Amino acid sequence: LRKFKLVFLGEQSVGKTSLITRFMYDSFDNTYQATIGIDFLSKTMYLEDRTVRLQLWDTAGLERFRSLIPSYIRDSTVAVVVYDITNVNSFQQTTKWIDDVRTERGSDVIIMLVGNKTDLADKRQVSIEEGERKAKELNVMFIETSAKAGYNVKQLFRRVAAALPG
Amino acid sequence: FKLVFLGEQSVGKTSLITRFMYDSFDNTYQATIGIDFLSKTMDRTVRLQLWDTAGLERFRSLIPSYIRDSTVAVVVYDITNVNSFQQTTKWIDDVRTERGSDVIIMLVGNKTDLADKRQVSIEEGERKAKELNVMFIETSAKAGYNVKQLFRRVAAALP
Amino acid sequence: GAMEQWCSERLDNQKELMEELYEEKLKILKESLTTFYQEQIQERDEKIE
Amino acid sequence: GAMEQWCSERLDNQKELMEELYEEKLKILKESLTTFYQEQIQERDEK
Ligand SMILES: Nc1nc2c(ncn2[C@@H]2O[C@H](COP(=O)(O)OP(=O)(O)OP(=O)(O)O)[C@@H](O)[C@H]2O)c(=O)[nH]1
Ligand SMILES: Nc1nc2c(ncn2[C@@H]2O[C@H](COP(=O)(O)OP(=O)(O)OP(=O)(O)O)[C@@H](O)[C@H]2O)c(=O)[nH]1
Ligand SMILES: [Mg+2]
Ligand SMILES: [Mg+2]
Repeated sequence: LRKFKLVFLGEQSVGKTSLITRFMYDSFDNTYQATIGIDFLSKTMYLEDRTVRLQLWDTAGLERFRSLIPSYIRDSTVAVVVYDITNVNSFQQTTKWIDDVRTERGSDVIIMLVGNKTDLADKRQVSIEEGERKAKELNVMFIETSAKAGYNVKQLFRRVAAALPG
Repeated sequence: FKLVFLGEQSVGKTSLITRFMYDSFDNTYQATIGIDFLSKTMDRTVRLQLWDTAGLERFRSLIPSYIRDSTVAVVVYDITNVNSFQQTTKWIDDVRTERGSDVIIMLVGNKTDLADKRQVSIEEGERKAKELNVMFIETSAKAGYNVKQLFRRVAAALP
Repeated sequence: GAMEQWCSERLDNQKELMEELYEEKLKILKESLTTFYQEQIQERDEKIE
Repeated sequence: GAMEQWCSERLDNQKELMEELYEEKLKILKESLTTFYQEQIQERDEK
């Protein structure tokens, strides 16, 4: 049961916590509860090859907690960078987030870029093409999700798990 | 040489450390949250590493691990509060559970300056220390009484 | 060689255990701080009268 | 012997560093949450 650390990063209210909740408990809550500093969770994934335990480090988007995050990026195996497809600023900031991750880990880190809230179709401001082009520019994995609809959340974690070192 | 400070709420754990560290004292009560760390030098090169723990119940579960790594345990009570004194038995038991006999323990009766409010006699403190086989001292963080001796006596007992 | 492998194993084990210990401390610290302050915030929130 | 002394030196160092790193995490985590929640409590207290 090898252990791996996933850190979740992104601007406030993009859906970092909701993605984790959907994966862990297959549930969703519309009521917003901002992450305070950081939250620690754990989940085992019984892959075909072996079993792995994922430590899930759910960081806050609130600016006041930014100083906490570097050490967790530094000690993480995977960085999941989330934005909100209905919010252009959140997407524009992902270059900065991926910059920070590379700064701490270089190429020795798996990065997944996530465009969340696909269910809010008429509010979309970031096309799936834009998200895909950004991820390719930065050589990171890409996926779009809806924590609310439960769309592509399992796929997100399966893709990440499959990329883990052996 | 790690020292962990243990005891019920508001007995003077932080005040003793602050008196030894900075020779200052505050009458205003600020409850310790979680566990705080400090370090200091004091005839040999003293390398004291102090762990100041919360008396608040909510943070009790954090303490055990720190007792394991601490070579010394300083168990503090308030001479004006008999319950704080009674609980030191439990505290010392826990130190034994984590360290057995390979630990230096000092039982501290603090706030000697509050003579008019003393509920615990020095004889009672000395008795408990003998019964539990630990060192004993009474202090006043406010006055600075026996605070230097507390650390000097604990230091001299280090391996 | 065999000397480097033996020490790598022991260094890995120490890293694994210390990670386990301190990540548990961080978690408990987070939960305790949260629980501690939420009560104080709840008390004052109860006072809407 | 010489092997045990060499590995003990590296283990001691690794332990010392990890202690430093994780205690820094604990400290700054606590300080961040304290500052935040105190402001929250003050706001309730100021009304
Ligand atoms: N419609 C829709 N809403 C979502 C989705 N995911 C999250 N939300 C909502 O967006 C708000 C923010 O979700 P969170 O998971 O708390 O976002 P966060 O990134 O963890 O926020 P911080 O921890 O403060 O940085 C909440 O009200 C959620 O219910 C989604 O996929 N679709
Ligand atoms: N008169 C007098 N008051 C003291 C003395 N030592 C501490 N106090 C007071 O007692 C109160 C508690 O002191 P602290 O050092 O914060 O007690 P503590 O054990 O660290 O409290 P917790 O961290 O909550 O467990 C404060 O108001 C101090 O001013 C003392 O020696 N004499
Ligand atoms: Mg969150
Ligand atoms: Mg204190």
